[PDB]
Amino acid sequence: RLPAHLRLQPIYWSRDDVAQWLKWAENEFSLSPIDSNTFEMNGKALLLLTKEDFRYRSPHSGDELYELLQHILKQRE
Repeated sequence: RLPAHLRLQPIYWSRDDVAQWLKWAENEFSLSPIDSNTFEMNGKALLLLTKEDFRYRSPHSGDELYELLQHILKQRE
């Protein structure tokens, strides 16, 4: 249900796309707010992080954000 620029496969997201994803997720999932620059990297890099890495970058929402990314990956072939 993403901002239109994010409807691509995540491996194609820019660093700014990742930031917009965080902003969208915080509102969509009622998350504790994080710096939208928390993951200073593009989508290809984001896909190399493990769930533990996500929790380290965001203790309050990293587990959710990781599973959200997984859920998004179920969308496109």
